[PDB]
Amino acid sequence: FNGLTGTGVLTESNKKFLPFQQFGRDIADTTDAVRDPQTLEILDITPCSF
Amino acid sequence: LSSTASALGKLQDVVNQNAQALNTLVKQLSSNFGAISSVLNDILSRLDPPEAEVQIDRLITGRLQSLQTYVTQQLIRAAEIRASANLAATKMSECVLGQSKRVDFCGKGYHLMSFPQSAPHGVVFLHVTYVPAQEKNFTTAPAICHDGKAHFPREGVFVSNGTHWFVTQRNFYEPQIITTDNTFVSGNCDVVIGIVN
Amino acid sequence: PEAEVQIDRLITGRLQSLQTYVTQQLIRAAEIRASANLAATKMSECVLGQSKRVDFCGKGYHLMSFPQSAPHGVVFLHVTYVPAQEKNFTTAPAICHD
Amino acid sequence: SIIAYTMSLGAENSVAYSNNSIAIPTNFTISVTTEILPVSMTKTSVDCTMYICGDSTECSNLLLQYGSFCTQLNRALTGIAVEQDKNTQEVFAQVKQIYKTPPIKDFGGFNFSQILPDPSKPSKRSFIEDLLFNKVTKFNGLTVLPPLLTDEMIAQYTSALLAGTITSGWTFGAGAALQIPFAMQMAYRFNGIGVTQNVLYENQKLIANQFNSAIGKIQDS
Amino acid sequence: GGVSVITPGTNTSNQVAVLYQDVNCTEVNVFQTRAGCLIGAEHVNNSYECDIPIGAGICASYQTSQSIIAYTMSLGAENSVAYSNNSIAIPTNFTISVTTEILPVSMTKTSVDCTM
Amino acid sequence: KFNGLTVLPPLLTDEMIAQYTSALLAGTITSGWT
Ligand SMILES: *[C@@H]1O[C@H](CO)[C@@H](O[C@@H]2O[C@H](CO)[C@@H](O)[C@H](O)[C@H]2NC(C)=O)[C@H](O)[C@H]1NC(C)=O
Ligand SMILES: *[C@@H]1O[C@H](CO)[C@@H](O[C@@H]2O[C@H](CO)[C@@H](O)[C@H](O)[C@H]2NC(C)=O)[C@H](O)[C@H]1NC(C)=O
Ligand SMILES: *[C@@H]1O[C@H](CO)[C@@H](O[C@@H]2O[C@H](CO)[C@@H](O)[C@H](O)[C@H]2NC(C)=O)[C@H](O)[C@H]1NC(C)=O
Ligand SMILES: *[C@@H]1O[C@H](CO)[C@@H](O[C@@H]2O[C@H](CO)[C@@H](O)[C@H](O)[C@H]2NC(C)=O)[C@H](O)[C@H]1NC(C)=O
Repeated sequence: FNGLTGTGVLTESNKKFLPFQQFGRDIADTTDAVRDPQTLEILDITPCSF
Repeated sequence: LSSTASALGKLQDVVNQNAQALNTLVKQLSSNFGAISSVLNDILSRLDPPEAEVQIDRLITGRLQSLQTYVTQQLIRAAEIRASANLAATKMSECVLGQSKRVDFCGKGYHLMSFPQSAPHGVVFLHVTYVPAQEKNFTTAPAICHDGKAHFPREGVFVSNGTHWFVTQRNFYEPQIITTDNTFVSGNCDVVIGIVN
Repeated sequence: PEAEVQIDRLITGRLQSLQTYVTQQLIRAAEIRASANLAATKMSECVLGQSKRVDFCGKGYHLMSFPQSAPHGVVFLHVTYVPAQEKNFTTAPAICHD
Repeated sequence: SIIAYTMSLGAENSVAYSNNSIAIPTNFTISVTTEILPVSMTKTSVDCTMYICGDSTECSNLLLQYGSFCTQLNRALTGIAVEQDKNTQEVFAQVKQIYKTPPIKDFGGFNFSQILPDPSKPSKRSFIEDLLFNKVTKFNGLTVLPPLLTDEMIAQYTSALLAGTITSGWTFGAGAALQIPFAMQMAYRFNGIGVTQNVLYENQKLIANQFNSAIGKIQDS
Repeated sequence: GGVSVITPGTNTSNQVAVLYQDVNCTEVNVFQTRAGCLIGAEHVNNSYECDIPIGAGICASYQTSQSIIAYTMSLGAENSVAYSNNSIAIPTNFTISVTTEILPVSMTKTSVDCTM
Repeated sequence: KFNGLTVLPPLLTDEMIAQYTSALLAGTITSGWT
C-alpha cells in the first residue's frame, strides 16, 4: 500500500478513519492499519500470529 | 487495603518498571539512530540493498545498544527482586512457619505469628503483635533483704504501689506476694547497689 | 555535513560514557542498598533490642547496640560479654543421692 | 626488605578436651565492638544532553536521532538519587518519637557523655560522631545533589535511638518508651544471654569501669 | 540551575512551585534552600510532617486558600522519658494488633527476540 | 507487541499461589509452628 510492503492477516477494522488519514501508525512506527488505495475501505493490519 | 492502593503500590511500581522498559524499546524503534528513516522497510524500499545496509547498520547499532541497556536494566531489577524474594522466604520461614525472637523482624511490637496472603507477583504477611496499651509507674528494687540476705526474683522484677512490695513479669503487670520460692537468695545486701529492705 | 559526522563519533563515545557511568552507579547502588538493608536489620535487632543471633553484632554475647552518625554511613557500638579468666572443673552429666 | 612467605593461618591452640572435665570462666570482661556500614552513596545527577553537546544545535539534532537513549540514562540517575535518600531515611528513622536523656546521669556511673551529642557544638553531634566525620574526606552537566536528611538530622535520629536504648532499654523498639533503671536494664541483658542478674549487680562497679574504658579505647582507635 | 517542579496531584490542585538547583533567586514566594532558590513556596516557621521532599531538610505541603509552603520537615513529636533510679514502668494493659508487610517476590517475565 | 516483545506466563498460576498461601495459613492456624 502506497509503496510500503508488509506481511499480515487482512481484516476490516472497527476504528473509524478520517478522510485525510490514509494509515494508522503505532508509536513504534509500525503501521497498524492502512486504507486501500483502489477503494476507501478501512482495513485493520494484524501481523500473522507468531 | 481498600482505602489506600499505596501498600500494593510497590508491587504495581515493579510492573510499571517492566512496562516502561518495553515502552523504551518501542521509542527506540521510532529513533532514526542516524539512519535516513527509522523504519527498516522504508530504507529498503527507497534504496538498493548495498546502500540500504549502510543505513540499516546505523539502526542496528542503536537497536543493539538499546537491547543491551534494556537487558542490563532487567538484570539489575531481577537482582533487586531476587533479594526481595530471599527476604520474603526468610520472613515466611521465621515468621509464618514459626515465632520470631528477632526484634521488629515482622512488624512493630512482639511478633507472635504471621499469615501469608497471595498477591500478583508479590507476597503479603499479616503479623499478630503484642503492644502495651496502658502503662503505670511503680517503685522498684534490684534486690530485697528478708533477713539481711539479698533476694533476686527468679521470674519478673520487684514493684511497689506505695504500701506493699510485689513481684511481676516485665511484659505485663500481675502483682504477686513475694515468696522464697518466687525469689532466689544470692550474695548479700551490702554488695548490691540501690538495694532496699 | 562533515562537522556533524565528526560530532556523531564524539556523541557515540559520550553516550557510551553515560551508559557505562549509569551501569557502574546502579551496581554500586545495589551493593550500597544491600549494606543499608544489613544496617537496618542490625539497628532493629541490636540497638532497638537484644539479639540472640550468635556474632550478629560483634564477637561474644551482644547486650546492646549503639549507633553513631557518619557521613553516608552508620556506626554501631556493641557491648559484648567475653570471659576474662577460665578454670577447669570435674563435671558429671547426672548425680545420684538415693 | 620485602620478603615472600606462606601466609599464617593464625596461632594454633589445642583444646584440652576431657570426658570428665569442663572449663567455666571464673572472671569476665566487658568490651565494646565497632561495626561500620555505608548506608548511602553520594547522590549525583548528570545531564546527558549537556555532556553530549557543548551548546551545539547540530549536535542536538543528532541527539534527537538518538531520541529516548538520552532520556533513560537521566531517569536512572534520578532514581539512584531517590534510592539513596530512601535508604538513609529507613535506617535512621527507626524511632517514632525523638528521645532525650535526663540531665541527671543517675545510670550507675556508666558514662554516656562521649556517645551523647554535644549541645555546645553549633551542630549537635557526639564527639565519637565528630571523629567519624573528620576521618572521611562540574560544568559538564555533572551535579551533586544534597541528601534529604541533613547530617545534623542524622545525628538527631541516632541520638533518639541512643537515648531510647540508654533510658528505656528495648521497650522503645517494641512500642512507647518505658523508663527503667540502667543497672536493672543491664541485668535484663545478662538474663537474655543467660548469665545470672545477681552476678551483674555484684560486679556492677567493675562492669561500669570496663564499659567506660572500652568506649575510651574505641575513640582512641 | 536544573528546574525541578514541585506539583501536588493535578486533581487536588493546579498550583506549582519551581526550584532551581544550586543557583541564587537573583539568577532567575521567595525562599533560599541548600538545594537551590525556591519560588512558588512561602516559608513557614512551624514544622510539619514532610509531604513532598524538596531536599536539604525542606519539604512542601498544600496548607491554608491552601497554597504550597516551604517548611523544615518535622522529626516527629519530642518525648522525654521520665527516667528514675528507683522507678520502673510496667504495662497494666496491652492490645493485640495485626501489621501488614508486602514484598514483591517476582517481576513480570518478558522475552524479547533481538532478531525480530 | 509485534516487535518480538512477549510476556511469559508464570509456572505457578494465581489460584495455585492462593492454594500454597492457604496451606501455610492453615498450618499456622491449626498446627501452630509444628
Ligand atoms: C537492710 O538490711 C541489711 C541486712 O540486715 C542491713 O545491713 C546490715 O547493717 C548492719 C548495721 O550496719 C550490719 O551490722 C550488718 O552486718 C549488715 N548486714 C549485711 C551484711 O547486710 C542494712 O543496714 C539494712 N538497711 C536499712 C536501711 O535498714
Ligand atoms: C498499696 O497496696 C494496697 C494493697 O492492699 C492497697 O490497698 C488495697 O486497695 C484496693 C483498691 O482500693 C482495695 O480493693 C483493697 O481492698 C486494698 N487492700 C487493703 C489491704 O487495704 C493500697 O491502696 C495501695 N496504695 C496505693 C497508693 O495504691
Ligand atoms: C562518669 O565519669 C566521671 C569521671 O570519671 C565520674 O565522676 C567521678 O566519680 C568518682 C567516684 O565518685 C570520683 O572519685 C571522681 O572524682 C569523679 N570525677 C569527676 C570529674 O567528677 C562519674 O561518677 C561517672 N559516672 C557518671 C556520673 O556518668
Ligand atoms: C577480672 O578481669 C578484669 C578485667 O581484666 C580485671 O580488671 C582489671 O584489673 C587490673 C588490675 O587492677 C587492671 O589493671 C585492669 O585495668 C582491669 N581491667 C578492667 C578493664 O577492669 C579484674 O581485676 C579481674 N578480677 C580477678 C578476679 O582477677
